[PDB]
Amino acid sequence: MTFVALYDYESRGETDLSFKKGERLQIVNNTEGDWWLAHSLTTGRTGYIPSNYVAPS
Amino acid sequence: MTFVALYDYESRGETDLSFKKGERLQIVNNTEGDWWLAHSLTTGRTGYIPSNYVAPS
Repeated sequence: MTFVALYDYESRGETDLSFKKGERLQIVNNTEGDWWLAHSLTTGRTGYIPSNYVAPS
Repeated sequence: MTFVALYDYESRGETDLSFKKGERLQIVNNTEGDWWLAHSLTTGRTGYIPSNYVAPS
């Protein structure tokens, strides 16, 4: 649904959205789902992941 | 907590994590929070946003 920006955010990459405080933002339905910052116990690498790609142990 | 990868994912950017099916992933506590794909009604731009930066209308 509709949300409002509480703070300014400047994009740090290619896919993230820059926005100013007060902007009206609308959540897009995405197949990937919410993105989580995750650490791999298998490889030791760390980064953002799509939540729909994983499941609890 | 601990999660397992259901599918392979190849990183498309600089900050996302590549992982193979079966890897054990651990969610990192992040100040930014979950990242959502959002569309701005103010600017018309669209991209990923940190959920902790916004609030419901």
